[PDB]
Amino acid sequence: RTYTFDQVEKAIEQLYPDFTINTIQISGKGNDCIAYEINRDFIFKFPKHSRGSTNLFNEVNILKRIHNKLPLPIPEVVFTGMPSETYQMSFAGFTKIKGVPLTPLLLNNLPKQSQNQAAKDLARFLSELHSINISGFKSNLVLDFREKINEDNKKIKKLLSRELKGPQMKKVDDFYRDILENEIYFKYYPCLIHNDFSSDHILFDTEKNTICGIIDFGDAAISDPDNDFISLMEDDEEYGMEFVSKILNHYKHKDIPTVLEKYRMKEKYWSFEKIIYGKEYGYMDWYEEGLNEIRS
Ligand SMILES: Nc1ncnc2c1ncn2[C@@H]1O[C@H](COP(=O)(O)OP(=O)(O)O)[C@@H](O)[C@H]1O
Ligand SMILES: [Mg+2]
Ligand SMILES: [Mg+2]
Repeated sequence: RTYTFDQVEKAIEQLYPDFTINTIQISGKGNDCIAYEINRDFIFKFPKHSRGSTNLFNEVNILKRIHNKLPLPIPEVVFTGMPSETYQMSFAGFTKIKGVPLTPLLLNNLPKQSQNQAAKDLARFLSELHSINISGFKSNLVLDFREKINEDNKKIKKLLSRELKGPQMKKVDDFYRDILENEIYFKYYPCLIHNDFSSDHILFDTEKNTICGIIDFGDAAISDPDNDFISLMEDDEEYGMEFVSKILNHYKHKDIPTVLEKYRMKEKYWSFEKIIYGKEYGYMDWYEEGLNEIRS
């Protein structure tokens, strides 16, 4: 799905007649939504597809129920859209978190005290998040990893049936079986996780040199807390293993080798993710990357 500035203003006016829009510009794109900065202070998200609308609905709900529970600012829900045939949530408007992404580059050019404070503040944020009680959240917010693996396996076997040689598809089937047979991916204490926890969602106040917010809870779910560390670990694009180690220890994690193992698994698994989502949407260049990584 695609939007003009006019369509965006029209959707909003339709449910918020008195809200007069003075300025509008595009703040960012993501995997699910286009984000619009409206009147300087609000960020509106419009969904590009069915799945993104579904995630936007869950974002709104999760953000409302963890409002004011966390030690870092997070977006607050101010405006809400509505259902549309195939879209659960037509748009949502949030408070804008001030600041700039704490990029790997930015982090490494900070002095060591601030670097270390940052690791501490991230650890504390994740410790609080992972400590929120999950008894009240519905079934759909829980992630069944076994179900995900098994459904991905079937999607891979259909999609690649004519791309891969027999022995290669055998190796793919082996890879999945090994994941399923290894209990380390399923035997965890589930909690609320961010599930997209990376440097571009970590906003930074470069005047105080401290982290001043966390954004994008679109993927937030009940799942494995180790995933919030793994997503920061990739050498380029994200932070080093050295810096996440600092976070893990502030967090008081007792099994960093397991986090490392899980990371290594997700690193291989990403190629299949690219194949599935490369087809499932429209980018045949994400499809071709994954396929090339498998054949490598
Ligand atoms: N509440 C917010 N405060 C400040 N900036 C935001 C906010 N929401 C979104 N943005 C900007 O819009 C971009 C896309 O938002 P995001 O929620 O990450 O999209 P997606 O859910 O599609 O991944 C972000 O990278 C950020 O630059
Ligand atoms: Mg994002
Ligand atoms: Mg998202």
